[PDB]
Amino acid sequence: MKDLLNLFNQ
Amino acid sequence: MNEFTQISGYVNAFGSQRGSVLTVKVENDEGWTLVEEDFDRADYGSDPEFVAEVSSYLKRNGGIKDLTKVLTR
Repeated sequence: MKDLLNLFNQ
Repeated sequence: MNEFTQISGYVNAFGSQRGSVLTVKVENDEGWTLVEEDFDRADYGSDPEFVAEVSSYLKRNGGIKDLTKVLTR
């Protein structure tokens, strides 16, 4: 949800 | 609206949690979308598992580099 690809690269 | 973006260092990999369930997309060197697999973070628990579980399957489809360059060992 709020994570998405943005969690990966962090 | 959950968009896909290259997984940090993975030259041709995508990962985005479509709501409460997880969606993975893998491209080829030529950028051709090969695989779209789905995972659920509810089984895992947290954010790291969300990314870390995706890499596990996706890498064999053409995902090769790193999502979190901090040497997870």
